[PDB]
Amino acid sequence: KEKKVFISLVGSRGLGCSISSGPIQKPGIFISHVKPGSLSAEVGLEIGDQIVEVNGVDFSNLDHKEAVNVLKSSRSLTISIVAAAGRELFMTDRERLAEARQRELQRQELLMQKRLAMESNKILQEQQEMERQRRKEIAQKAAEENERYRKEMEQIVEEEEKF
Amino acid sequence: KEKKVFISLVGSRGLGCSISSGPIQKPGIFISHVKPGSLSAEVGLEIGDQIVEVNGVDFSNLDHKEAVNVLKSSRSLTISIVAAAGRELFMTDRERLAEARQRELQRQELLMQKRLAMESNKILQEQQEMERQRRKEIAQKAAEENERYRKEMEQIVEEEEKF
Amino acid sequence: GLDTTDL
Amino acid sequence: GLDTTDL
Repeated sequence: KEKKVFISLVGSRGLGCSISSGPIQKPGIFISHVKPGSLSAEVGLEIGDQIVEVNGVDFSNLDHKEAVNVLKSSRSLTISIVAAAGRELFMTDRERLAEARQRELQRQELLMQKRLAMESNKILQEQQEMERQRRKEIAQKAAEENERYRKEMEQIVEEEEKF
Repeated sequence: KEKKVFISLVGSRGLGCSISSGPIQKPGIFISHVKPGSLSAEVGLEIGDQIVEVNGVDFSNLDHKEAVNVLKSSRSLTISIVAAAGRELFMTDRERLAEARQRELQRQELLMQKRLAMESNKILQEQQEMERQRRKEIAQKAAEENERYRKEMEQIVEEEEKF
Repeated sequence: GLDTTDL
Repeated sequence: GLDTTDL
């Protein structure tokens, strides 16, 4: 899941980004700042990206000062990153809670939609059961009336057939 | 089914009724005329009544002249009758056909009433069969949607239960 | 017509 | 704050 990016002709103003050493819970070298319009911005580096290799130097367990030395060691930098690996290190508490709220709201919106759709279908099935029993009773009443009507007509036909 | 009637104090004007000898197809002594307000009318004798006995004399096979003699033989007449036994002998052709028409019309009125009541019930049962199948289909659709909704909610709950 | 007698 | 260097 690593991406490899290339920066050429690093000038005196430099990359236009900052690196920070991760804390104990999230160790590593992370991009903490990116200036708009900088070389790092033009090549797509973003705050929160983790740098895992630069110019063949492994950025795992590397201390801060050495990582800086490598990134200042050449005018051409090949930087391997895991994008957004440390994004939460540079998020405010409110931004992280807002994200958690939004994810919960999306699940809750679907749960409520399905709950009410299910309830409407329960009611609909109850209505079908009532109406089908009512119409079954109407049909059986009509059937037994017709059986009697047939016998009553046959009785009249017996009178009709007296000549 | 015989009725017995009593006429007393037969005057000179007499019974106020006439007897006729039945034809070959309907033999007997029959009352053919009754004057309104006469003694025969007051005691309920009616045109068409058959006289079967008078003062103990059997009026079966009795010729006309002898039946007249018996009915003129006493001032007190005990007349046994079968009411309306010969009514058709004194009915016009149109009266008899009108009666036959009326009896047929009564049967036909009932036959038509039952025919249409039966037909309405046939249609009603067909309507019940259509509607109960339609609502069965509505119910089964709602049931299988709810089975899917349950599985979809359980899938969201799995995501909900990631803490 | 039938044989008839008025009484 | 984290140990940070601008490049």
